[PDB]
Amino acid sequence: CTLKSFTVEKGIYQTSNFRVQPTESIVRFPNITNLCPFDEVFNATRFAS
Amino acid sequence: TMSLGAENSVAYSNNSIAIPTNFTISVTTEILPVSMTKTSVDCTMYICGD
Ligand SMILES: *[C@@H]1O[C@H](CO)[C@@H](O[C@@H]2O[C@H](CO)[C@@H](O)[C@H](O)[C@H]2NC(C)=O)[C@H](O)[C@H]1NC(C)=O
Ligand SMILES: *[C@@H]1O[C@H](CO)[C@@H](O[C@@H]2O[C@H](CO)[C@@H](O)[C@H](O)[C@H]2NC(C)=O)[C@H](O)[C@H]1NC(C)=O
Ligand SMILES: *[C@@H]1O[C@H](CO)[C@@H](O)[C@H](O)[C@H]1NC(C)=O
Repeated sequence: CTLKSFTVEKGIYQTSNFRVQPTESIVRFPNITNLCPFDEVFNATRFAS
Repeated sequence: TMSLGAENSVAYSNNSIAIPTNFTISVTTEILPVSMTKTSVDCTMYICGD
């Protein structure tokens, strides 16, 4: 497939690169959880000029 | 201004020759590169990583 031929001559050929694949996904985020005050900004009665 | 060499005037005349009466066995070094570092680059990993 690499040489694009069905007949391969004698020699050494670089074909691909072996790489080990990941096994599982780990997400690390800060443990602290506080509901963010988007209500104060977006639902306010009065805005500034 | 760099000097090209020491100035030597050869005593040329039409009927005189200079013949060596002795010799020096001189060993000199000549350094020649032959090969380089053989490098292979993973094109996909270099451009894209993981
Ligand atoms: C051969 O003879 C010539 C002159 O007869 C020599 O040349 C002189 O060498 C002296 C020494 O350096 C210089 O100061 C002079 O100016 C030279 N003269 C000329 C006309 O060039 C030469 O050195 C002699 N060769 C040897 C091997 O003794
Ligand atoms: C040619 O040159 C060599 C040196 O390049 C001379 O050898 C020297 O000879 C003296 C006395 O004969 C010694 O004291 C030195 O130790 C020798 N030097 C070496 C390196 O061996 C030699 O005699 C010269 N020959 C002529 C005919 O002039
Ligand atoms: C947004 O504001 C209105 C009155 O200004 C209030 O009735 C409503 O409950 C608020 N909603 C939130 C999600 O804070």
